[PDB]
Amino acid sequence: SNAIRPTIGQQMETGDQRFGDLVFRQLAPNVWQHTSYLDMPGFGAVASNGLIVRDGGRVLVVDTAWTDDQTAQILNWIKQEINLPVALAVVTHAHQDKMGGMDALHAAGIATYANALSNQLAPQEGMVAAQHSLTFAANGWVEPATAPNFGPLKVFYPGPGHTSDNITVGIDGTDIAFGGCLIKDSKAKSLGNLGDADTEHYAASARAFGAAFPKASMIVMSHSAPDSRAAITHTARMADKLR
Ligand SMILES: CC1(C)S[C@H]([C@H](NC(=O)[C@H](N)c2ccccc2)C(=O)O)N[C@H]1C(=O)O
Ligand SMILES: [Zn+2]
Ligand SMILES: [Zn+2]
Repeated sequence: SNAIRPTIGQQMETGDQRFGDLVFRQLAPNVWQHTSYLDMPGFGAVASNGLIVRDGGRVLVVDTAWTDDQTAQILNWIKQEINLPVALAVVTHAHQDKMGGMDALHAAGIATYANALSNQLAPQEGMVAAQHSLTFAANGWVEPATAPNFGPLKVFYPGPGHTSDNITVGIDGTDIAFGGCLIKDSKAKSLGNLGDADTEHYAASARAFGAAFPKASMIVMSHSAPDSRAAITHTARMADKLR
């Protein structure tokens, strides 16, 4: 198959597997990155990344693809490659790159979770809410009763940044943590779309993510390949410029 060469988002490199319209990359024996692409007319493709985690006899998903059809392709890939049921998905804020495929998850009977605030914003953002709401303590950690049977997914709300509702997820038992759209890579020159951002609190929120997962060495994010912790520090330094 031909390589997909997005205008925004990482390129395909060694270890990147094309499946239909999407790309998959194994990050750890039990963790894979899913990548889907939105074609913007006149601009080209924008890649967005999420995660797939095997936890024993079940699979957990972080973020949908941009669309329902792409998200059904993620479920197809899981069926072919892993052949275990998806127990739940957690989506990391109410924008299209992270929640555009909710209906595909629901059609498949998968339990969906998002920040309560994401669910409240979804109908205002042209999204369908997740079926369950996560809530958070004053220090950002998820209230465990709201995240039942999450296995290795450790959900952390770092504060407002890219959006007010953005959440992040550490993968316990690995050195991986997922920043979603809050974190950009260590070579990025921009924080991306700031239209819904909290420019005052962004730098502290980025740093809070790093402090929540202080031994995560592989930082996964929505629009770049997995990076070092310099993604966190560089994002925070860019965000310092917003104040
Ligand atoms: C990659 C993006 C610049 S766009 C994406 C998101 N936007 C969407 O999901 C929009 N529905 C969209 C509109 C036009 C073109 C592409 C995406 C956002 O506003 O954070 N996340 C941004 C980001 O992570 O900075
Ligand atoms: Zn967003
Ligand atoms: Zn994004």
